[PDB]
Amino acid sequence: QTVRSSFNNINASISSINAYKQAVVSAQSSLDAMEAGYSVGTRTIVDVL
Amino acid sequence: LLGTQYISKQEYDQALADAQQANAAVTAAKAAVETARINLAYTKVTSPISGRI
Repeated sequence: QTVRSSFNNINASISSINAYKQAVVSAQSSLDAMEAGYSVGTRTIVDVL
Repeated sequence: LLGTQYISKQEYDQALADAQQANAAVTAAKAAVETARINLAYTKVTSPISGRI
């Protein structure tokens, strides 16, 4: 079991990063989306925060 | 809120436009009011001269 226990974990663990790593990218431009939108002032700064 | 947090410079500008926008409308109604009035109190005398009627 333990053999199959973590061996799954790590892999699913792998899937974790790949999601959030993208997800970071998701927020990443998401941040960037803000700053520009705030830079141009189309939007508030609070959002950027 | 200008320069402050929520004001959202563009979104602000929308409003300032609006106040810019409606006042001109106010320009019109006044012009209209000005119009209609000059119709009303227009009645009647006197023409552009004074003297024996």
